[PDB]
Amino acid sequence: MDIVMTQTPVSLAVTPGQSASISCRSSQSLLHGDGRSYLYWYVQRPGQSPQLLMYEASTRVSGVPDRFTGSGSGTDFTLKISRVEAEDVGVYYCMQGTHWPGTFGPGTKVDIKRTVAAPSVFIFPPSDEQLKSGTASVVCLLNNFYPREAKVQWKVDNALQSGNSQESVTEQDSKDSTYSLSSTLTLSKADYEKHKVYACEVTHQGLSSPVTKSFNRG
Ligand SMILES: [Cl-]
Ligand SMILES: [K+]
Repeated sequence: MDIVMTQTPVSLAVTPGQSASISCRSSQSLLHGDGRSYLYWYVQRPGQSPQLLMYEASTRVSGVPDRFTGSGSGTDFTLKISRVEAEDVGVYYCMQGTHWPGTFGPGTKVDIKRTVAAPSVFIFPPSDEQLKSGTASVVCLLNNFYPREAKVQWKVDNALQSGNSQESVTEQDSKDSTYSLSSTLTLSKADYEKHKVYACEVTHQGLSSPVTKSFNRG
């Protein structure tokens, strides 16, 4: 009947050394016949493979520091990190393996808190060498911003473009705790020459109004 997995809080910004505490709830009980609650924690990180931290609700994966502690049974489980470091930064997920099929929560963003930083926006036309290949990749860059939440909107001749776009954000910088992001609009050479002005529109909490960076192709 597919157990619904809920997670709270939605987001968590923390001071290096301060403790964190993530909770996870299941729509039905995950207690198994052998007395074990089959629910495991893992953290997602950009450009990395997911790291398993806790399993069987309370048992710690070998190699994970003692800062991590698993708690709960039945329908309520909590993960606690006593001294959050920069390497602990990521989006934390709980997943139940008791009932088929497996199900996981929405996740909780955990990163180091810093002051709000508005992104520096730069747009780049495709190279003449790549257009010689028949492909055009327009790139919009968002540099050193916090928090992660940001929206990139591509516009072609002031018309909204949504297709043929890829987004890629870095990990939280271990030093200044900012993020950097790149969005690439990849078009055919023929489609690329059907428009005059290319622009990306960026929305971020630190900006009063959306910032648009444009260019015109020759
Ligand atoms: Cl498990
Ligand atoms: K910046």
